[PDB]
Parts: sequence; structure tokens; C-alpha cells
Amino acid sequence: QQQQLPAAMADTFLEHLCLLDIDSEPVAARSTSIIATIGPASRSVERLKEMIKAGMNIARLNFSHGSHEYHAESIANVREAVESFAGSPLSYRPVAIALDTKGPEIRTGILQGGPESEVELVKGSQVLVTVDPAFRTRGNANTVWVDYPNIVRVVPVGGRIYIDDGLISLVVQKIGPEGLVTQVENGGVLGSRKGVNLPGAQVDLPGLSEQDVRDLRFGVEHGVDIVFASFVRKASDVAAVRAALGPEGHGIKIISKIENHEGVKRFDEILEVSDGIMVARGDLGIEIPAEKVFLAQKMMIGRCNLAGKPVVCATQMLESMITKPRPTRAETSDVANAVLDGADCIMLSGETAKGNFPVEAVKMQHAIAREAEAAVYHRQLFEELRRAAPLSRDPTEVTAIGAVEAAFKCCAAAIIVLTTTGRSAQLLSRYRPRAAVIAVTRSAQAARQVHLCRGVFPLLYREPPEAIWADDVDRRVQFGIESGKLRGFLRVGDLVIVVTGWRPGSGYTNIMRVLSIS
Amino acid sequence: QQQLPAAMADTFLEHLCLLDIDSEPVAARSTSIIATIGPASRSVERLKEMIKAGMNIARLNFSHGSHEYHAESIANVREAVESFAGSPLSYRPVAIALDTKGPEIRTGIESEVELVKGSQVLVTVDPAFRTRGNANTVWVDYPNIVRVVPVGGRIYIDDGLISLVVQKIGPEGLVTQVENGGVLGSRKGVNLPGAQVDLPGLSEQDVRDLRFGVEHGVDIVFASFVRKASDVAAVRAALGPEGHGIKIISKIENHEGVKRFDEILEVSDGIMVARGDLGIEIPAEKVFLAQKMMIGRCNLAGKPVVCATQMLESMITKPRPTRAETSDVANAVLDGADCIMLSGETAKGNFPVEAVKMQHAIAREAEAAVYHRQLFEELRRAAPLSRDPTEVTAIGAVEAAFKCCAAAIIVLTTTGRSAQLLSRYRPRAAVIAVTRSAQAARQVHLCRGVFPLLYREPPEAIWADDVDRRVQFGIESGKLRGFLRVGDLVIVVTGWRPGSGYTNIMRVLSIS
Amino acid sequence: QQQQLPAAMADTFLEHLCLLDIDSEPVAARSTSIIATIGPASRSVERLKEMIKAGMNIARLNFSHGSHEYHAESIANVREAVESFAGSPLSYRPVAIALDTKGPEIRTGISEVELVKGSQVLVTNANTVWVDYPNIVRVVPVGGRIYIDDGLISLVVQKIGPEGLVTQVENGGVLGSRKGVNLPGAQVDLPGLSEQDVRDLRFGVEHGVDIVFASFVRKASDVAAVRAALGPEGHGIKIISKIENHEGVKRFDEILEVSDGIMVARGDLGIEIPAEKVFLAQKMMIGRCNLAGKPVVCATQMLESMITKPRPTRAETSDVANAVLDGADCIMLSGETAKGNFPVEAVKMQHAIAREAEAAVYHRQLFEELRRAAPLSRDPTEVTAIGAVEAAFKCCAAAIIVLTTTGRSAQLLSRYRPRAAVIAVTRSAQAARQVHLCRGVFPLLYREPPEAIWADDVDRRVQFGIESGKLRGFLRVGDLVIVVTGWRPGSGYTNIMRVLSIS
Amino acid sequence: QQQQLPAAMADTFLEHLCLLDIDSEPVAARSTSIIATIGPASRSVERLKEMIKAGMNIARLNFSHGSHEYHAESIANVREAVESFAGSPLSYRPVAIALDTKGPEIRTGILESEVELVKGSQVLVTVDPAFRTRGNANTVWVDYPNIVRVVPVGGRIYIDDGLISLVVQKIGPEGLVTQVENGGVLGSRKGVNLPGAQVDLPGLSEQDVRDLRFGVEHGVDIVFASFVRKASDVAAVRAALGPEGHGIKIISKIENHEGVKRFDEILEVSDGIMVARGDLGIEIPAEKVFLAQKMMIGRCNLAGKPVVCATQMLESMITKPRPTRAETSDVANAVLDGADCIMLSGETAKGNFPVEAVKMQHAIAREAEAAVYHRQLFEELRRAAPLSRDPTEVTAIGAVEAAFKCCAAAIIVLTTTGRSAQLLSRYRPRAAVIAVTRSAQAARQVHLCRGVFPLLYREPPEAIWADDVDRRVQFGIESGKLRGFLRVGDLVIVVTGWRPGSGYTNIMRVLSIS
Ligand SMILES: [K+]
Repeated sequence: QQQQLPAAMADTFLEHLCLLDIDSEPVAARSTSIIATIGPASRSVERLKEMIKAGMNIARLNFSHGSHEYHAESIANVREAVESFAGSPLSYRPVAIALDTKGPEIRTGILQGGPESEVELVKGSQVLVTVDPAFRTRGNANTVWVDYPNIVRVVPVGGRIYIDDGLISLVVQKIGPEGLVTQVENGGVLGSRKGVNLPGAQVDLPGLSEQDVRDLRFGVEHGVDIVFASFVRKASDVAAVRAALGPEGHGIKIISKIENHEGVKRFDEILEVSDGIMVARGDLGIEIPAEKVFLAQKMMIGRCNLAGKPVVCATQMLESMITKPRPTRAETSDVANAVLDGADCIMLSGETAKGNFPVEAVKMQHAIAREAEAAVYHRQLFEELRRAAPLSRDPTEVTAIGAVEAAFKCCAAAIIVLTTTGRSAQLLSRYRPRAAVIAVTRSAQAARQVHLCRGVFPLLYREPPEAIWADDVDRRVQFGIESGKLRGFLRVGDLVIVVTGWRPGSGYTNIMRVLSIS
Repeated sequence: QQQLPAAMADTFLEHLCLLDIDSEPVAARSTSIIATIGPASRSVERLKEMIKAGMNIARLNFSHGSHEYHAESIANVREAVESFAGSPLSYRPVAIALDTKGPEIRTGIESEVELVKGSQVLVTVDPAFRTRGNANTVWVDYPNIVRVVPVGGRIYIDDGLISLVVQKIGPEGLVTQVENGGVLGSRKGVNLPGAQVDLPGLSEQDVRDLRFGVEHGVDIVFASFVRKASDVAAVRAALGPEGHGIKIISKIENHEGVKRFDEILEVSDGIMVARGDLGIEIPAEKVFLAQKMMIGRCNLAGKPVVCATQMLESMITKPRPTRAETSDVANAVLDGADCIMLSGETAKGNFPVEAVKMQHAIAREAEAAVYHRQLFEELRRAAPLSRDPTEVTAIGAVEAAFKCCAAAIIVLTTTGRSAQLLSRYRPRAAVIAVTRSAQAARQVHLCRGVFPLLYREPPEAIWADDVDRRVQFGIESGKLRGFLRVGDLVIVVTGWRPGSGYTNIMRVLSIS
Repeated sequence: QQQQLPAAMADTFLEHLCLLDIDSEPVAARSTSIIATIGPASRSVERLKEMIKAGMNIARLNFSHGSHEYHAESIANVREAVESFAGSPLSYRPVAIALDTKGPEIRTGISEVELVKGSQVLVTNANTVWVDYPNIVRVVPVGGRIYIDDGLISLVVQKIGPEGLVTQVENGGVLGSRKGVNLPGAQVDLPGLSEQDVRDLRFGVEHGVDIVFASFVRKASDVAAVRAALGPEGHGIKIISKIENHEGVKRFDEILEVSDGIMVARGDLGIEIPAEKVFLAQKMMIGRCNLAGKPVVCATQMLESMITKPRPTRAETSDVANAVLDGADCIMLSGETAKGNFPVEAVKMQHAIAREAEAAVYHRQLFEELRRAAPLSRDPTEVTAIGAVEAAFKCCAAAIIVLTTTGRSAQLLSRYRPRAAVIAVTRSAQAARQVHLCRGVFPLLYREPPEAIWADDVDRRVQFGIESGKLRGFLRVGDLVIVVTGWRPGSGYTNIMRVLSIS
Repeated sequence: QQQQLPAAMADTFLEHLCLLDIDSEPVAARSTSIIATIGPASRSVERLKEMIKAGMNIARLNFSHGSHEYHAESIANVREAVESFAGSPLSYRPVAIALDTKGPEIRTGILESEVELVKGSQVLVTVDPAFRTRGNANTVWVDYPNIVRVVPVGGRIYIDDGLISLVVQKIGPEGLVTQVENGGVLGSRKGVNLPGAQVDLPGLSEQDVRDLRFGVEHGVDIVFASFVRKASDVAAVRAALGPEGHGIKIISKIENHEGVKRFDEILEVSDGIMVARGDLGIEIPAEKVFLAQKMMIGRCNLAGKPVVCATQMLESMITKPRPTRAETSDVANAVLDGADCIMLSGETAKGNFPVEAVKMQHAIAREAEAAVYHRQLFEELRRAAPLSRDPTEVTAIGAVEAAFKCCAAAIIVLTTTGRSAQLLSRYRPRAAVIAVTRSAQAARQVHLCRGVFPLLYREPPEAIWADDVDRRVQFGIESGKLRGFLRVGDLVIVVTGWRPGSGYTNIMRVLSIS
């Protein structure tokens, strides 16, 4: 059959593997959301329109670069591209906007004739790392300047300094009033303003800088839906982000980025107070050995799956597509395996920010994700999500597991749920139904935010409330169905599970019913 | 409480190791009890005791007694049952089942006579021989016996305690050596294992008895000696179109019935493992194999299965059962039987209410000891994909009930079918079935864990109100009967429009 | 098709049940041991020979009844029946003898009398009942129940409790002479042992009994007291603790740790706790003994009706089969062999039910869970054992042949519940008899003096295991066999597993 | 803790994931074999010694390029580096040599010149042999004449490993008129793919036959057969290998749609499988390759046969010293899939970091092997494997079971052909399988089996066979202690047979290392 149904029926996992078929075609409804980083290559309204058509669900604003007005315009261009489809409300796709904070970054300085200048740090060389503003524009083959004054106090003799995504390596030999004398361990070529990593050194930069508070308040005052909080090391780092957003930003989802050894080891306490997680493999693969990142990835996704909270896998997923129109075999493998790992979202960075094929990269992620979602061994995944989820007396969670068990029984095409904040939809999403979870909401922000929950397809209902409440409920269900037929999710003859509550307002989801599509 | 550390276990072995004798069963008893009506259990006042003890189905054994006798049984059972209708929140429906005589073979005619082991014995069918059988001649009321048991075959008399080996097909009978001597009363039952009996699948007496059951409104027929699908059709023909609502439980009693089981189960409403006859027809050490096989396949099919015969046999004379009898009851419940049965323990024994009480107490403990983990998983994985909204709602409701350890699943049903579809996934939570059909209320006693409630008030002017007062009726009866407490969660299962077949809704509610 | 192999290969338990087949014939070798009680019905040498051929493996001497010389005559008759087959070394079946201790038994005195319900009776005739437990007047408070005769008789103590307990018959019935008395729910004082039990135990040591069924064991101390009273020559005698009351069940783990094995004594246990809960105690105890690798015995009223009837009831056949399915190593006949009219028939019945039931075990899941639950081990005997059972399941080997001195090699194979018969070849006469407690072990007593070179003495015992197996119908010319041996003489060094074709 | 055994013991797969720990070091030796492709960057003896030291187990000779004498030179340098470590018998690491055939390839023509094909320019594909040397920005020549009649209008023609694409505008007399879809710099003699086309090229060309006979006479251990479509193709390779090539292992490369759908019949007649992801990702949608990889690894694991994952595992390390996140993740996930081997192509044939690429695969494989959920894997392999009466497989599964029970460090097995080692490896023990053999070829070939560590025994036989048996066991122990697989106080399982010669394995022992 299609959607790898024979591999879904399998006795065992081994026999499930043996029955996967390249000829079996998947469902149109791709359920892992795609996050695209906005930059020069993806900033135009018309480019953004093609990225929404290819499947982008979350636009990422990287506040490591750009002014407040630069980002204000990209927010504007995105909202303009998005609302361009609002005329046909049965196809309208909400697109969320995420603010990715700069955080405690450390960067080198501008070199000799700044523009495009290159300097090769020869292996075996002596190089000085300086924090004197005189040497800030002074970069050469024996001098590097950094924007971290206290670097001279936290990197001991014998400590290793990484430059340019870890391809350059220095080892401190002496400390002096002129800075730190280092012997180059791993040479290479050095541009301007490259990131620096000090794994193991006790960096004293605050988790939330003075500009970060400014950036967060910007996002509140421009209406961002999601904050990606960089270099989160502890539960108190999430609290600072929460305070910074203040009462006006209480509705904003905080995804903590796990980027170093501390964040991995303090993982459980970070997840407890976050809304979700980003496995930030770039920084992570410099901070810990590269052959261990996948362990960190598979652990955090497992624990996020268990807890029911969104997990994002990020960085170098389709790296070569910066330059080439087709990805490497390792790159398609990587996207597929993050979907099979259980990730809710996958990310593109340079591939959409500055490469020559941003729309093709999104297309590629969409096509790989549809095949991989079909190849999940739902039989063991659902059974294990059931056993690991504790007993509950909340009617929303009880209705939710009932509806997912019901959806597997009839191979339902979808589970239509009414939700004010998204919570009813997220509780469905955490049992990983194969049926699409079609969330009908009046909340524009909730429509956007549910893109973090795998398998939730948001629909923004906008018609005004009807006189009788039960008629308003029925109308939104009918909106779910006809949006779903128009988008290819549903066909006449399908069964659908419909989830609703007994009274208006959030928190009262308690009804599940089985409907045939006529 | 309720052996849930054992229900929590990751493996069956760990599950056994964690069973606790000091864990009391909170749940109500879910396996129905059938009691056979006889001289020990016919007075209105005795029946009342037996109802309170827990009897859910009364079995009329049509192997004995005149039609007027069984009409008296029916009238007495109904009087004792309606004795409680004045309090509708606690009224227990009780089904009435008619057990057919069948293709019985008996010997000829307090009085006794011994047949010596190794004796030479004659079997003949001659009509004047019928009157005086001696220690060397046995007469049977089956003429074709002389054609059906060839040389070397065995003839069993009196519950298989006496056997005979045929040596030659004589001219005026069958010359047999006694293999197992014993002392033989008058007109006792004969079994012919490994014999092709041409006796009709439904005799003319059975047809009169099934018409009687229709006229008197029995809910259930236990059809004796069912060998093939066509035997069920003869029963369904004798019941006629007027008896279409009566459930047919086929009694598997011999080797053929075991071999043709799949074809029998498919045309029946359910099965009775009749271990008495079956343990004569096949070696006694094989009955448990047949019992577990048949309970298994009925479980897979979602059809009722009854375990019957000698479960508490010693309680005919003694006030306490043996250790083998208590484990037999428990193990039939563990196997997955929907019903367990008493025959002589209630028909003629000295302790009929005690035996009912013993089964009820054993059923409660054993139902708690079921390894629900592996069972619900295997049942949902074995059950095929369904597009029927009633079945889809059922499994969703059962999964929801396990998630919040709901005390009850309250369902509205007209034919019982929605209750039965919940029953087949074996919820731990009670299935409380609210129906206006008095007959359906009696018949769903066949399904394990269904507790019927007969709603008596006329339909409210607004249907949605009629549904809600039925649901509240389920809640109020539950609280009175100890199934529900204030603050519990219940799952409520209904349909989107009146009439049967439209169940499709599942809600979670908190009591009060 | 045979041995219920379709049901054994099913992927789920439910499918396993659905595939069970009344027409699938089982293997000749029954693996659950049969324990028969000796009594008037089972005491003649001729009869005992017939019971051995019907499959008795352990003969139980009930020291609750009879005198010391009575029991020594039983032992002599047992051994004369057993040793009548000793001219046949390849078919010789060891038969163990087990001493079931009297223990803290309370019995009435000395014909028959009826006790009407509501009557006033005194515990010191129809109104008087004598008891052989002096401290009963001190441990039964007022309102406390006294059960007599398998718990059929109920009594409740009146507020008078001085020179004899004045009582009220709570459940009337008929009372014989010297019938048991049970005092549940009231905390008792009677010693763990007695002078009779000590001397009974010592008599057991003098006459070479192999096993002790220790009555009414509620603590580790009881088992130590039993092993103490058995004396320095009493080592080597296996001690089965009989769990008989509420205290012994809930302190089970500390008892099993100290004991060689367990007997679920449902007779008394069904009086001491509600009868509805015995099956819980039975399944809990068999599971825990299975998890521990220690033999468990299921006992009492298994074929009760066969005391007077040639054919069991449907519940009795069911109960035997379900004890075997639960995992019991042994099953017992008490009155059915000791005093009834059909002692050989009752042994034949248990033998026939057990063979059917053993094939109907869902081995696939049983083996998996026994593996997962058994801990890691650096003992080469334990490592070789689970290797060999796993190898046995892959080739459907007819048997695992094992050389053992103490039986411990055989017991460690047996704890993984292999389907293949474990054929244990030993020189220790007593060990050959004691391994009947372990399901699946078929002991062979090797009688030859040792060969010069130890490696030829090993091959010879291995072939002795083959030839015996072929003669008895365990093995045949196409069967594959696993041979488990050791790298040096003396017990404790098992470490080799070989796969061989039985020529 | 170590070896991820908290995650190994978890009762569910989800819980096993949750317990994976980056601080848990792998102590088991590396079990997935590393195959390195020889080329300019890896043909010096000096670099080959560093690659053997970093982890290389098999050297791949790519017969798509280079003359026979070129390949004889590679073989000779490989052997010189490998025998540079003989003379220390307890640490000598065998290295197998594998011959990767050319197969039915399709190449463009001769143009060191380069031509740019620009996006949306119109290009002609011609077979006309006059144009064999006249290629430019709008005409391409291909060595496959029937390409005119098998590519319909609108079909696709891929050049340059799928980089450049051509949609057929029109078909005419001069050839196929096409337009660039994606342009790129087109070199001479580049590879061409025809997805969804009928290519009737023979499985075995004459030069392939010539190449196979070259490998027999130079004693290669393995043949990687390109573009296997059917069982018939494997028989042709075995036939061309001749009577002297009896003992050569044939790994079938699955490269296109047909080999995937005829996989079972190909698997039954092959010694093993390579997922050839480069060609395969051009012939089928790139989004479907992971499916075929996982299907094929599963079936080979089920069948107990070696499976190789290949192509672009560490591709960025051709020019960069450190791989990308996707690349490390890819290697880890191939080991977790169950691959017996992982492969390097341009990373070691031509890139600038050949030794480091090997090192990186070794370090990733070690972390991944410990992250295998052994509990479910061994259980499923047990019940999935059929009942057997061969005593070598009965012993193997008994020995693998015993090994898990005592957490043995090693299973020492004596083997002549390698078969008894392979029958242990198919049950995926965590304990290393230390295989002692006198057969130097078998020593090289069992690198195909995950978790097998070959030791080449060189002493002459002893007069009494029992003594010869046991000093071979002792050779494995001492080799194991020297290498770190084994330590005083460990338990090992020893697998041996009852009679000399192959096929008679049937004994398993548990012994303490002293
Ligand atoms: K950032």
C-alpha cells in the first residue's frame, strides 16, 4: 500500500526495516515544520512568497546580525508575503516569526583592509589574542583581536581557543599585559568578525546581555511569536529571558538552544521551564567532540518526545546547497534521520539566509520529511508513548489519547481539534498520530505558534461568532473539513476524528466524535 | 488495591510475582454467573437470595421437566426479579436462558444393578426389551446405535463412568465386553465417542421447546451438541422470525464441534464450552486445551464465551469447595470467559446461594489479576481496521478509560451492540449500559464487564434532554451501587441521532 | 503436527491460545514431577511398583500419622520396589523419599459425632472437643474462630475462657477422630519445632530420606531450626518449606532465600486465608520461585474426587493443567494415593494431564522473560547453562545431557525452562533422587567405577546418557543433543557445551 | 558509566534514547570496518601506513579510472604497508584489497579543457562518432548510441554526478536537442545517468572481464560489482572470475531502481551488498535513498550477510579538516542502521585529509556502536532467524547468548574459511569476535563482518592436534591482551570444533583469562 503501510504493519522493527519501499508514495501533509533563516537571499517579499509556497512555516530572525530597523523591515516583508495569501481563507498558511538571540557570542575583529581580506594563521605560528581597542582593526597572521575583554582572565595557560566554526585552533602559552600568546594548533584562513569558542573556559559573560534585553523588547513590541534563546545553560537563564519579555510578552514561546556541555548535562531543568528545545549542532559540535553530537541529539529529542515538548534540530542540514542545487547523500540522510528521531522542526541557516538556492533548500527539506514521516515505526512509537505518559485526570489529555487511538483504528485522515491557545492540539501531537492534526483557532498567534508541534496544521478562522455557541462550534469544524479537502488532506469517504469542548473558553476540551466525510 | 502493581508490570513473570493476597478488589464483578434452576432453586424466596448473591442468568435445563414445569420456573424467576423493580436505581435485570435437550441417548429401566468388569454385555434396541434391562443386557432408546459403533469401539454410560467394548455386530444386538464396570441406575446418558451419529441436529421435541421459549420470551438459547453451522440454522429456523432477537449460544460438546469451531462461532452469537459431555467425548486431559483455545478465539471475535460444568461440584454436598474447584473458577476467568456456570450446585445441591456467593468472590479476585497490559495491546493489535463509527468510538473510549482509570464507561444502547463493542476490548472500568429495551438489558449479561440499567421513563420532549437524563440515570445508579463516587471520572458514549447504529461520541466527565 | 508447535511459534499470547490443538500429541517425557503420599492404599510393594511405572517420582511420608516403625516399613517397601528395577541400569528410575513433618499440628481426640449449629461446645462428645495443643486456651481470645476438619467446622469462643474455651458452633457438621484444627487471625505461641519433629527429622537422617517437607514455615528461623535439628549428618537433605498460613505468604521472600524450595500447601492455606485468594498465593509463589530458579510444589486436592471415583471432575483436570502452566516443578497426590480406591489411576491421570500441559506452555515469551530477569553472572556453570538452553531452542534438540555431582549443573539448565529434556548423569544416588524437584531433569544413576583417564570416564557417562535416552524414548537416531560437561573433576567446574548428532 | 550500558539495559527504545550520555566513553574496540578508496592522496606507502594505523581495514581499487599497471602499483604499495607491520604477529592487522569494477558506465566525450553550460542554454546530445571529439557549450557526445531512442521528449539526462541536468526539448536526426536545467563546468569524459530509461548495456563488458582476471592473478580478496541489476549479473562476475577465483567474495553494488526491486534474488546469490548511494541518488529521487539504505541494511542483517554503506559520508573533508554536522550524523546513523562497513571515496582517494577522514569514521563508529539498542536487536535477530540443524550455527547462537550473560570481553573462534566467525557476527554480539585463522585470505575477508577481528596465525602445525588447537586459542588470548580487547580476570567464550578441517565447529567453552 501507500504511506509505507506494510512497514507499519510489521511484527518487529527489523521486519519493518525490510518492508520499506521506495515505490510507496506518502501523504501530501508534511508534518515536520521547516524553519528558514531570513537574510540577504530570503529577504524580498517575492522570494518569501515562493518560500511560503515551498513549505516554510517559521521565519527565523538571527539577531546576531542586523540592526533593529533591518529586522523590522524583514518582519514587514514576511508579514506582507504571508498576508498575500489571506484572500483565499481555505488555503491561508500562518507563518510564525522567531527571534534568535545573539547571546554570549565572542567574535574576532576586522583585518588589514577590512572588506574581503584574508589572513592565513600558519600552523606552529605564534599569534597574540588582544583585547586592546587600538588593535581592534589590526588583524594579521600573528595578531587576533576579540570583543571579549575578560578573555585574558578566563582562558588559562594550556587552554584552547577556536576560531571560525572551530576550524582554527590556538593554545595559550603565556599571559601578559599585551594579551595571550598562543601557538597555532590548527591553521587555516581567517576572515573578519568570525565566531570564537572557548569550550571548558569559564566565560563570565551574562547569559542575557544589555543588547539582548533590547532585542527581546523589540520582539515584544513588533509581535514575534517565538524566542530562540541562545547558549542556555541553566534554568535561571530561561527565567531571565522570561523577565526580559515581561508581562506584555507572556504569550511568547521560549525555545532554549542547547549549545554546550553544561546545557546538555543540565538538560532536564532547562526543559522543565522552557516551551521547547533547539539542538544547536553548530556551537555544540565545537563545544563537545563532533562524534558525540548525534548522542546529544538523540537524547534530547527522546526526552522532548517523552515530555511532549517541541524539539528543533538545526544547523548544516543541507549545507552544500549554499553553493550547489542538489544536496549530498549525507545531507538528505541527516534530514531523514532527524525526522525519524522524532524532531518536531528542522532548520535551515545559511541555506536560506545567503545561499544561491534558498527555495530549493526548503523544497528539499519538504520532500525528505514526507518520506521519512511515512517510515516511522508508529506501532512501537505509540505503544511506548502510551506507557511512558503518566496517568492523568485532565479531560484534555484523556480525550486526546482516546482520539489518537481512535484515529489509528480507522486510519483516519485527520483529527480536527478546536483550540484557543493550541494546547489541545499539542496534546494530540505528543502521541504522534499518523493522521494530520488540523487545529482550528481564532488566535492568530496560536495558529502561528502551533507550527512548533509536529503534525499540527493551523487554520485561522476569522468569521464572527454566531448567535448560538453550538452553531459556532459546528461552523469551525466545517471550516476544518473544507479547508482539509481543499488542501488534499481529506477526501469524501474518509473518516475524521473531531475534538471539541463542552463550554467556551480554553481548558475544557472533553469531547471526541467520529465523522465520515460526505 | 485491585492488584495494580501486578497490572503495572513490564513482564508477565513480574506480574505474577507482584500479586498480593491483601489487595482487595475495588471493581465490581464483571464475569456473569449463570445458575441452573431446579428443586434447590425454584422458590421465589430462594431466587431472591440468589439474585442478591449475584446470579445474572437463570438456565432452564430442558433435558428434564414438562413444559408446565419450566413455565413455573419462568414465572417464579420473573416474580423474584420484579420484586426489586420498585427501586429502579438498583434493579438488576436477570436473563432467562433455555438449554435444549439435544440428541440425547439414554438407557432403559432408587433402583440399581452392577455390571461386572470383563462381563459380556448385549446392547439392543427392541421395544419390549425396554422394560427389563439386567446386568448383562442394556437397552438404549437409539436404534441406529447398532449401526454406528463398529468392532473395537466404545460405549459410555452414566457420565462416562461405565464403558463397553463392542466385539461383534450381532443379529439381535451388540456383543460387548465391559471395560469399566460400575453400578448403573435407570435411564442414564450414553456417549458414543468416535462414532458418526445420524440423529437429527434438531429433534421434533427440541422444536417444540424452542417454540415454547419464543412464546414465553426467553432471552437466550444454549443449543446442545452443535456440530456444524447448519445446526445453528435449524435452531434459528425453529425460533422463527418472531425469535430473531433471541441470542443463540452454541454448546461445543464433542470432537466435531471442536474441529468445526470457526464455522460454528461465525453463525452464532457465542459459545459454551460444555466440559461435561466434552470430557467424555475426548480424553479428559485434553479439555483444558479445548477450553483455552475456544475462549481465545471468542475473545478475538468479540463474542461471548461461557465456561460450564463441575466448576464447584463438591458444593452440591459440602459448604466449602475444594482447592481444585476454586482455582478452576479463577482460571476460567483468567482465560477470559465472559460467563461461568453452575448446574447441580444450584439445581439440586444443598448450598445453592453459597455456591453463587463463592463464584462471585472468586470472579472478583481473578478479574483484578488479569494482565490488562498485554491483553489490551494484543486485542487492539489483533483487531482489524474498522470504518464502523461505533467500533472506532469503542476503542477510543476504552483507551481513554485506561488513561484516567475511570470508574465507569456509561454507554447508551438500544440493541446492546455498543456495550458489546466496548466489552470486547476488556476495559478495567465497568461498562454501565443504559437502555430502554428490557430484553437487551438481560442479554448483555453475556458480555464481560457490562452492567445493564433498565431506564423506564418516557422520552423527554427534546431528544438531547432525553439523552442527558439517561446519562444522569447511569450516574445515579452507579453512585447508589458503589461503582461511582463524587470526584470520579467517567467516560460517556452516545450517538449523534436516535435509533441504533449511530454511536459515535465520547466525552470525559467528572462526577457531580 | 505434534507438541503444540504452532501454538509455541505464535507471535502473541492470544494467537498462542487460538492455535492450541486437542489433536496435537505431546512428547513421551513428562517434566513435572509427581509426588505421591504413602498410606494404606499405597504401601504394598506390588502397588508401589505399579505407581513407579505409572510415573511416581517422589514418595511422601506423612509423619502426621503413623509411628516410626510404620514409616520404616514404608521406606523398605519403597526401596524394594525401586531397587527391583536396578538390574536395568538404562531404565532404572530413581524415586526420592520425602519426609513431611508433623509440625505445629493441632488435632482433636477420639466413631463419629455431630455438632449442631448454635450449640455450646467446650474445647478442653457432642458438646466437648479435646485438642492436643495445651496453649490454645491462651492464644484464642473471645470472639476468635476455631476451625476443625479442613475448615468445615466453625466455632467462636464465648466470653468464658478459663478451664477450656467455651464456644458456639458457627458452622455445624460431622466430626471424626483426630481431625485438624486451624487458628487464623489470632497470634499464636506454639514452638517452631517439637520433640517429635526433632526425632522424626533424626529418624529421617538415620533412614536416608532425601527431602524434608517442613510444615507450617513462617520465618527463616524455622528453616534454620529444621536444618539445625537435622544435624551434622543432615546436610545434603533438601528442605522444602510448606507455606500454609497468612504469615508465611507475606514473609515469603525471606523464607525462599533460606530454603531449597517451596510447597504451596493449599489445604491449610485455604483455611488460613479466604479460599478465594489461594490462587493468588499460588501464582505469586510459583512465579517468585521460577524467578529464583528454585523448585516449587503445588499440592492438595488436585484430584480429590478420585479417592472414590475412577474419573476426575472437570475442575480437577483443569487444576492440574493450570498448576503445570503456572510453572510448578512438582504436583502432589495426598488422599488420592494414600487412602483412596484408585491410587495408580490418579498417578496416571496426573502424568497424562502434565504432558498435555507442558506442551501448551508459551515457551517463547517464558524464555525471554526468564532471560531478562535472571541477572548477570560470572559463574561459568550459569553462563554455560543459558548458552545451552538457547542452543537447545534453535535446533529443537531432543535433550541436554549434563554431567553433575550435586545436581546443581542440572538445576541451572532447568531454571531456563528448556523444552528439551535435561538428562542428568550422576554417580550420587541421592542427587539423582533430589533432582526430581527440578522440572525437566531426568536423572540417570551411573554405576560404573572410574576409568583410568578422566577424559574417557567423561565420554562414557555421556554415552550412558545417550543409550538411556534412546531406550526410554527421549532420543532417537535423528535427534540433535547438547552435551554439558566440565574442564576438571569434582563439582563446580561446568563450562563446556557441545552440539552432537545422536547416531 | 561506560559503553552506554544504562541505555543498553533500558526496557523501551524511547527510554534507551533518553539515557544516552555524551560523557559515557566507548571501551569496546571498533566493530564497523572502514573501506578506503585508493587514489593520488593515498598511494604512497607512507600514507598507507598512517591509514592502516588510523583504522583502514579494506582498500578499494576503483577500476572506473586508471590502467592495470596503475592498479598493480596500488596493490603493491598497499601490501608493502600492511606487511610493514608483520614481524609483530600479535598486533599485525590484515588489510583486504577490493576491486570495484567499472560496469556499464556512460561517459561524455573528449572536449584539460573545460566548457561552461549556462542555465537554459540549448545543448545537443549526439552519438555521431565524428563528434566524439567536438564537444562544446551546446553539443555533448556520449559513448552510448541508443540514448537517442530511449530518452523520450521531456526526459532527463544527468551529467557530472547529477550536477548538470538536460531536459530533452526535441528528438531528431542529428541527435537529442536539449536545454540545461542546472549548469556547471563540464569536464571531458564525465558520467551520465538515464533515470527511468532502458539501458541494454551488458552487465559485464570485455574490459570488466579483463579487469576481473587481473584481480584474480593479483589475488584480490573482494569484488565490488557495479550496477548489478539481477542475479544473472552476479553469475557472470563469478564466471569471469574463473576457477582460480573460487574464494573471492562478491559484493553486489545496488545502484538503480531495478537492483532495488530485484534485491532479494541479488542477495541470495551474492556474498553481500553495497548501498551505492551516489548513482542510486541520481537514478531515484534523492529523498528516497535513505529508505533503500534502511531496507537493504535490514534485509542483509536478516540474511546474515555483510552490507556496505557508501559515498559522500564525509564529503566536505575532501577540502576541509572537519566534517559537517550532517556528515557525522550520517556515519553514526549508518552504523546504527546495522551496516557492516562504511566507505570513503574522494575523502581518501583525492582529498586533502585522507588520514583524518579515516580517523573521524573510526571515532564516530565507536560512539555509534555503543549506542545500539542491543536488547531489542538481539531478541529480534533470535526469533527472526530460522531453526537450524547445522551445529556451527547452533554453537554460534549459544556462544553469543553466553557472552551477553557474563558480559564477556571476547568470543575467540577458530576458523578456516571465516564462516564460523560470520555466523557469530550475524547475532551482533557486543563482545568482540576474535577470529584466529591460518588462512591469510580469510583473515582479510572477515573484515566484511561487523565485529570480527582477524588474527593471522603463522606457526607450523603441531603433531598432536589438541595442542595445536589450544595454542591457537592462546594466540588469540595473548593477541587480545596486547591489543586491549582482553584483561586478566575477564571471561571469554571460546568456539572450536571436534575435528580438523572446515565445517565441524561445535564446541563452546567459558574460561577465565589469566
Ligand atoms: K543567534
